[PDB]
Amino acid sequence: GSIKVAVVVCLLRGQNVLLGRRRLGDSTFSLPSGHLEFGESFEECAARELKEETDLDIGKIELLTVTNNLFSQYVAVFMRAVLADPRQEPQNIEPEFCDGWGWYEWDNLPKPLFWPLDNVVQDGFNPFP
Ligand SMILES: CC(C)=CCC/C(C)=C/COP(=O)(O)OP(=O)(O)O
Repeated sequence: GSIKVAVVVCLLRGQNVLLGRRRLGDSTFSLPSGHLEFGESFEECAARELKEETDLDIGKIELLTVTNNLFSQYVAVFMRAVLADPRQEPQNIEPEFCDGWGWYEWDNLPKPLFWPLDNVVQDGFNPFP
């Protein structure tokens, strides 16, 4: 088995967080995520992932936590971020991997969540300052 590093992004706007419907974890709601590429910082990865998935330009990317996820095994580094221009909205650029993006309140997250995300929600994870 291989151990892989993913970066998972909590993109916040006000009291809302961006979630998408995955198309591993089919038809569950998840945060933007993807594989750290060699040479990247966590922050570069976060930005790249959001740009590839939604065309959104993010900033003020800050480390929150890290979790271990056995399935392969994923070490998932959770970052928070804001939009560089909060007037922008997500566009579903990769329909092969996602059915759509939306803004949700942490006190009313959609279900079902991708299980690695549910795991941290169960543990009291909250990305909002
Ligand atoms: C909070 C989360 C999601 C923790 C788990 C991290 C994880 C398995 C990401 C998968 O990356 P991906 O979106 O590129 O899918 P895949 O591994 O199938 O390529």
